[PDB]
Amino acid sequence: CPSFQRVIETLLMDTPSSYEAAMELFSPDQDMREAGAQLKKLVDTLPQKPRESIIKLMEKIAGWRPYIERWTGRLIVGSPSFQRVIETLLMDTPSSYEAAMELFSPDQDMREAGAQLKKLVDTLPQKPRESIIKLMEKIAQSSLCN
Amino acid sequence: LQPLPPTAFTPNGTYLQHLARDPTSGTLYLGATNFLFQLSPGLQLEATVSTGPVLDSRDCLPPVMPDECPQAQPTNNPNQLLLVSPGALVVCGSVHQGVCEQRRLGQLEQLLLRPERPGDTQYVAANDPAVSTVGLVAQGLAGEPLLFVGRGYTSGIPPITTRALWPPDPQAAFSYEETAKLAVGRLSEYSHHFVSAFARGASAYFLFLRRDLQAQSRAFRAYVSRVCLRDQHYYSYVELPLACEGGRYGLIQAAAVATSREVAHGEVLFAAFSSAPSAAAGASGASALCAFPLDEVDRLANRTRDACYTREGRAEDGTEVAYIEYDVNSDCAQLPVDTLDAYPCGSDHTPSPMASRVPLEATPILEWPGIQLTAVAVTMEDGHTIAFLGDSQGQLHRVYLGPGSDGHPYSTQSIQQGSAVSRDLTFDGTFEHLYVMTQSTLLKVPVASCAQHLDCASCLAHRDPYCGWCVLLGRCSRRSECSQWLWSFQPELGCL
Ligand SMILES: *[C@@H]1O[C@H](CO)[C@@H](O)[C@H](O)[C@H]1NC(C)=O
Repeated sequence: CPSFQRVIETLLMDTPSSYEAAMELFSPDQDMREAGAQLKKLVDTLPQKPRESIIKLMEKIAGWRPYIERWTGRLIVGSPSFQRVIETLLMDTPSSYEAAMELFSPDQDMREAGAQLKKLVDTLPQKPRESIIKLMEKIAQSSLCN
Repeated sequence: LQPLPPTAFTPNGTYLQHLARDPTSGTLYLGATNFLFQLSPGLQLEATVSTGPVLDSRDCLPPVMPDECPQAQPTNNPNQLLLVSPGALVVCGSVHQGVCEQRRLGQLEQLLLRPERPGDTQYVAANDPAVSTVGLVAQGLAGEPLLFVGRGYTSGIPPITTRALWPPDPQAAFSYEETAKLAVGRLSEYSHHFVSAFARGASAYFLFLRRDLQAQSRAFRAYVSRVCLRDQHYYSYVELPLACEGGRYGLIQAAAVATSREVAHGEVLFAAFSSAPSAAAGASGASALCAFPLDEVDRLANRTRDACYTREGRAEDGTEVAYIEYDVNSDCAQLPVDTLDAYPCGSDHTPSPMASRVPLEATPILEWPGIQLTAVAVTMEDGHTIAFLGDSQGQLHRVYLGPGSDGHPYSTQSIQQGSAVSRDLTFDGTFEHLYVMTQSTLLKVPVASCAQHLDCASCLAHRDPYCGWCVLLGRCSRRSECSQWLWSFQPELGCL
C-alpha cells in the first residue's frame, strides 16, 4: 500500500510536515494526530542509521484481508503477524515485541534498531499508543490499499 | 455436501413473511398471509390463528363498515411485524392501516390487547405488503415495554416511532406521543426502506436505505441510525452513512451480530450488501459481507453528536462533518462542553436530527459476484466465527470468517431454488440448527452433518470447520462430541 509506506518513509527520515501530510491523507482523528505527533518527536531523536535499519525492517514486514479472531470475536483487517507486531510494539512487553520481529527474519541491525523504537514508544502514555493502534486499523480499511 | 433437512413446516395455501423465536421456551411464531402459526422447536403446530382476509380498503379507516365503506372488499393480510416481548407476542398486519395486537405467548389463540377504536397515532405498520416494517422491543425508564417501529413509505406516518406497548389506559396501546417520532418533511422523496432494528446497550439502531437528498446525487444510500433507548423524543437521534468497499456494494440487505453459546449478542455487526430499490439480479449483481464493530458505530455517532453540539458541526481540524438532516429548522450549535455530560441524549434546545457527512467505512470480508445475499446469521464453533448467508436464489452458504480465509463458502446448499431466503434467519437454543425460511416453507437445518462421513478419509476431504475425525471413537464429529480429533479444515494428522 504505497500511500501507507510513505507514511512510514516520512515518519523515519523526513520532515514533520511531510509526515503530518502523509498521515493527513488517511483522514485521521484528532486523537490520532496528537499521538502521531508525539511519536514523530521520539522518532526524531533516533540517529539516522537506526531509522534507516528500521525502514528496512518496517518495509520488509510490508497481507491485508479482514478476518474474525478466534475466541475473541474481534475484527482484524490485516494479518495475524502484522497485528502481533502492532500490539506488541504499542501495548506489550519488550520481549514480546522482540519475538514478533523474529517472524520476519531481521538481521542484528534491524533487531537493535527496533529495540530502540520499542524502548522509546514505551515512554508515551497509554492513550496515545492506543490511538496509534486505532490509526493503523484506520489505514487498513481505507480504500487506498485495496 | 449437505443432506436433506430433516424437519420442515409448509403451510397449505399461504406465504410466509416473518419468524420469531421465544428464547425462554424455544417456541417459534410464524407470520403468514391471513395466518399466525405457533410451532414447537421440531416445527410441529401448537396453534393456528386466522388473521384474514378482512373487509378493507386503503382509503378507509378501521373499523371498516360495509354501509360506511362501500368500496371495501375482502383483503388478504400478509404479516408485517412479529415480535416477542416480556409478556406477549406483538402482531401487526398490513390490513386496517397496520394496526397491531398482542397475544399470549404459548397460547397464541388468546388475544390480550387490541384497541377497538384505533386512532391515527395507532396506524403502525406499512399497509402495503410490498413495503417493509421492522421493530424492536425495549424497556423505558420505568420498565414499561416500548415498541420501536421502522416503517417505509406507503402510497403521513413517521418513518421511526416509539410506541407504548402497555400504556396505563389500554385504549392507547401502540400509539406514539407527539415527540416520540422522527419528524420528516418529505417522506415520499426520502423513501425510507428499512432492513433491521436492533438494540445494544443504551441505544436502538436502525438499518435502512433512503435517498441522499442532501447531496447532489440524491441516490439511495445505506444508513445506521442510533437513538437513546429511553429518550422518548428523538433528541439523541443521529444518522451515519454506511460504506462497504467505499459504496461499491450500495444496498444493505441484511445484518446480524454473532450469536452462540459463548455470546448471545456479539459486538460486531456483519452486514450483507448488494450492488444496485433492488439489487442487480443475476450475473451482473454482486454481494459483499462487511463487518462493522458496534463500538465504531458508536464512536462516529458520538463524534457527530459532539461536533454538532459544540463545534457547529465541525471536526477538530475545522472540517464540516455533521449537520441537521430532513430539512428540520435546527442548526449545529456551539454549546458549552458542559452539555455533553448534562445531556447525553440531548434536550429540547439541542440540535436535532443529526447526521454525519463522514461515512462509516468497511472492507468486504467476502466479495461474491452473481450472488444477491438476502439473509445473515453468524455463530461460533470451537472459537471459530462462521457465517450462514442466504441469497435471492434460495441458497444457504456457510462461510469461515477466521484468519486465513479467502471468503469462499465451504458449503452451499439449495433450500428452495429461486425463493429468497428470509432475513428472519435464526438459531435454536443449542445452536445445533438454523431455522431457514422462504416464502414457501420453514426448514430446520443442522449447522453441520459430520456423521454422514463414516470413514476418516472422507471426513477430512469434505472440509467443514465443524467436522473432524475422532480417532478413539472412529466417527466424524464436532470436537465437543469427541469425548484426539483431526480437524477436517486443517488436520493435525492423517488417517495413516
Ligand atoms: C459514546 O458517548 C457515550 C455518552 O457520551 C458514552 O457513554 C460512550 O462510552 C461513548 N462510546 C464511544 C465508543 O465513544
